Amino acid sequence: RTVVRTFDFELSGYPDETFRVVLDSVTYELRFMWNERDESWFMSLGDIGAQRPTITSKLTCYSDILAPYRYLDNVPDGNLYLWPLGDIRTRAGRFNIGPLKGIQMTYSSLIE
Amino acid sequence: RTVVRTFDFELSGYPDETFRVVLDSVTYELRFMWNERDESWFMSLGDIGAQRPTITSKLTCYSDILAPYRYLDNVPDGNLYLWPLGDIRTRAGRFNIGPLKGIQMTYSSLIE
Amino acid sequence: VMLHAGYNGDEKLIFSGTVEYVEDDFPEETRTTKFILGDGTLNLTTATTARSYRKGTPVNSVLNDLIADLKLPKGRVIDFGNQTLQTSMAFTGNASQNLANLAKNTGSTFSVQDGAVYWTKEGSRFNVMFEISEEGGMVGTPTPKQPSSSKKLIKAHDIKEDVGMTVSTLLNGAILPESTVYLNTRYHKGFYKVAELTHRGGYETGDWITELGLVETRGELI
Amino acid sequence: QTLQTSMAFTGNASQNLANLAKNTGSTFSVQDGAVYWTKEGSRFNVMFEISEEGGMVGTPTPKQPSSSKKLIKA
Amino acid sequence: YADRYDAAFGIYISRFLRNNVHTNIRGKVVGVNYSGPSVDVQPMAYTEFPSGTTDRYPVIYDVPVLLPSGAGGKARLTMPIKPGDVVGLSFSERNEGDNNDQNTHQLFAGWAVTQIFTDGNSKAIHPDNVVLENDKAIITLKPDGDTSLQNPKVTVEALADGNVKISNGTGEFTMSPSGEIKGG
Amino acid sequence: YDVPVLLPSGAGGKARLTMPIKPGDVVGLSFSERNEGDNNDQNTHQLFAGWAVTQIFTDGNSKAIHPDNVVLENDKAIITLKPDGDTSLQNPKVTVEALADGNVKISNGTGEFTMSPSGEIKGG
Amino acid sequence: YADRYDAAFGIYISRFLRNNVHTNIRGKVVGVNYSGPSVDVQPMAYTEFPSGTTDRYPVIYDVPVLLPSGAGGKARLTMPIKPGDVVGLSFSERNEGDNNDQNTHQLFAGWAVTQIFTDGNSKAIHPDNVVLENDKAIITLKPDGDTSLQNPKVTVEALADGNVKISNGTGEFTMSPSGEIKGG
Amino acid sequence: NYGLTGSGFNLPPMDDLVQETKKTFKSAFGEDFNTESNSVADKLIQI
Amino acid sequence: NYGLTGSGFNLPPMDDLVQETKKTFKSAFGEDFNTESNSVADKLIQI
Repeated sequence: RTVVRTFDFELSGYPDETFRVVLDSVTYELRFMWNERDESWFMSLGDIGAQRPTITSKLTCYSDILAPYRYLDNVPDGNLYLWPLGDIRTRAGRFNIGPLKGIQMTYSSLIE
Repeated sequence: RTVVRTFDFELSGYPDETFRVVLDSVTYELRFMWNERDESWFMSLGDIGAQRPTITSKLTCYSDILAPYRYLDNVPDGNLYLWPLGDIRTRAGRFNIGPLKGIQMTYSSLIE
Repeated sequence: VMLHAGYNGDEKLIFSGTVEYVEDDFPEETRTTKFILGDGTLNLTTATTARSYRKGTPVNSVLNDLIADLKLPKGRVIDFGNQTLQTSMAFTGNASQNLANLAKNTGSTFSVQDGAVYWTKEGSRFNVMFEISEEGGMVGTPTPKQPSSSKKLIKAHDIKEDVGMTVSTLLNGAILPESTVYLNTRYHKGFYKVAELTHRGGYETGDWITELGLVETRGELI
Repeated sequence: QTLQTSMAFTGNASQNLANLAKNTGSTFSVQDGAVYWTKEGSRFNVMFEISEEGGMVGTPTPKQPSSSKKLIKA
Repeated sequence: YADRYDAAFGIYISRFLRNNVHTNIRGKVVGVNYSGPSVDVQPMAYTEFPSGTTDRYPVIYDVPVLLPSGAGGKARLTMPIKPGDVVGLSFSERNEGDNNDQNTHQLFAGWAVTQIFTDGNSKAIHPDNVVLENDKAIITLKPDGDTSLQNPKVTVEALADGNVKISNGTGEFTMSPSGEIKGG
Repeated sequence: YDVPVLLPSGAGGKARLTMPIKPGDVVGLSFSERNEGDNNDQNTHQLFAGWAVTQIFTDGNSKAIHPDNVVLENDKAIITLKPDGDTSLQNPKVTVEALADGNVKISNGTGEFTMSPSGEIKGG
Repeated sequence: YADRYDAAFGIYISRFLRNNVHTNIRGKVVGVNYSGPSVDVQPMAYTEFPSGTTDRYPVIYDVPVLLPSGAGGKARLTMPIKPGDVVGLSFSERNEGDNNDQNTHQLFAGWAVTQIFTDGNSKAIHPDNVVLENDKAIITLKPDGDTSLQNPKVTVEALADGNVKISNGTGEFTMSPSGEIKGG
Repeated sequence: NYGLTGSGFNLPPMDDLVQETKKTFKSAFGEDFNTESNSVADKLIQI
Repeated sequence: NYGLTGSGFNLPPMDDLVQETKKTFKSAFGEDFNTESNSVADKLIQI
């Protein structure tokens, strides 16, 4: 399953960010919510103007987020991962997500 | 191989000039870079909006620049030469290129 | 007629064509000459053609045959590859009209500009040939503007356009509709195609700026 | 002059006449109730003279008679 | 002349129809295919503008040919078409060979008629007779009962008055209305 | 005036089915895009008659049609071919039928001649 | 793209012709009326827009059928039309069935042709012969005088050289050019 | 809406809960009940 | 252009000759040579 890096993300730290992104020539809308007690980011994925999000999950490092969901016509077939740029023991935080902040959220697409 | 003079060039001396020219009814974009240590002009040739230049070479007097490259569909079939107007021993410089500056960069096209 | 403009040290070609119209009015104090110029109007509106092809003909051959009829230099073309006609075809009338019809059914953009023929594919774009920033004489912040005055029904080819933005800059004739630009601002950042240009100028009094209408891209990087 | 091929005319009479104008170099136009049929290029005496005595207003200026240019055999 | 706002639309519409909206046109067959009858048509009409420019229709390929037929093609009058025959051509509104074309009336050949008798090829017509004819074989039916098959050495006529006169150069056989049977 | 008439024909006009057209027949008319009689006309679709069809059976002149038979007919002379081999020429005083079963029955009011499938030859 | 003033009229005219100005179209017969010949036509062509939308022509009722005829309908070649035959369809400019309609070209069926031989139903054609044929009854006239009536058990040929060979499975009768008369 | 759905587990903000419970209180004692800023019921419900 | 052509004999103005010879002088000693008004070479060439 050859895959190539094709997109990177950044977060400003606002607890209720929402924006639209284009992946594999298809367009999706994303929502990020910050959880206080669990100090983690909650990601919701869905179609543009959809009534409810298609997928909701909790973000973690080195875990394939989309693994159990590559069976729907509206879910990207690529790979979405979070891995750190600094010390390997650093876990995902609020302000430490970005191309140079410490954690590299990235999307990669299979070659077809 | 009958050939007729059909175009002349001039350079303002700026070290990173880039402009578009039309030859044989086809259009190309040219880049000129000045080298300090070698005191010579580097010419790059390519198609309009091309990702990378098709040809790169170093300019010298009385040398057929395009000689080894008349086998591509996007390279002019004419003749490109640099010859001096003054003393024959003068070599190409920075500010001495032009119709009256001392060196005559010229393009000539075969008769068909 | 040719027109040049710039800033006291150089002048870039900004238009070239034929004088379609001319009139003079001289009421009392000041005469005012008027012009209307067309970029290749004569060729695009009189070049007749009469061609035909049979089943199995490679489409790449049809394209080259029609362009040579138009009698204009080829600025840039993206061939079709190994595409072949599915049905017999016949072409007559103005060559430009026939080519513009082939555009719809094959996702290709055809448009002549400053004498150069440009044939490209919709959705895809060509390097950062231009960068826009406060250093690059930008004028005001970019704003999002729809690239068409109407909305189309959608299934919600997907690759087609449908989005854009607007920017303004000091006059710079070294730009063309089919080029690509990079937008380095503080809010918006990314790559865009160009779709429309408008050059304005008042020598003694008036603006000396250019307006670009950008369109988002979603295709391959041709 | 004689017709070279059979002809048929229907619809508004004005439209049919305006079509006969193109193929025979004639100008057709109604004005203040009067029908005028003339031939293009040719003209009728000095029925009017323009000069400063004749209440002219400003000098004449050359203006093209159409907003577009046609291809010519030149 | 060109000042009114309506004249501009008039000229624009007149020019728009020139390059589109092809409906019908005459032509001549230049290429004939006998398996799956189809013909290549070369339209004859053209015009020359005052600017010394001409408009020529191109050759149109594979226009289906119509023949009087029915019963699923089991009954049909297949005449021997040849190149050069003058026929009329019709253009379909949509590209019947494809379902994705966005244009309309763009020279989509619909079909062609067997032949049209115009000036320069006007064959004579019998004022009153249904004559089915070949190079030298003729079948003539007249309203008054009589029917006849002819050829340069045979004749088989059946007249109204019970007359049968099967005939040949080497002899003849006939039957009279009176019931006679004879062999010549 | 003068719309050319089409007839099923070929081989350069050597083969053609010239039926006896009369005034009053109902036909359909087609108009050509350009004036095929001239090469200088600037107009288009201006009632340039292209051609006319032999006849069209509309309401008010709808003749009956045989459900299954290729009948070529004249005022009183009829040629009928049926799918089952049989062919027949008829007229108010003669009949020449060739049936499927090897039957020939050339007949007339004054007499008849026939051949049976069994090879018989008779003269009535 | 959509900025010029002329492109707007171009698109408006292109869209206007889509819903009107119907001239010709192919179709297939689905309903046949034998008294006062008329046929129901189902046009075959269609298109699918990028927005996942389709355009289908509806069934057209009672299009008059043309046949080669004359003399006030006394002479006519009435072939046995069946449902499913592929025919070409023409639309009249005005509603010939009414004199008060204000529209034009609005699918006013004009007439239909007997049959058209397109791809998928292309019957073979004899290179040189005027063959009038039925399910199993054939009438063949050749340019060289010879004419022949055939069927699976009878044959009546009249050749160029005065030969008559009326034949049958049970026997035959013939006449030679030399005037001979024989009964087989 | 924010609890268990067909696409996992979601999270509600504070304001939606506040509005829902204030609507419940409004229904409890009619449209005239005060629930903003100065109400003791407001200070109890928000806490 | 102004000498013998295919349509008879023509006449050149003064300015064209002046410009041609000044261009020749320019080529003789490079683009830096002065040829207007104050040059002794200008006074010789124009005379």
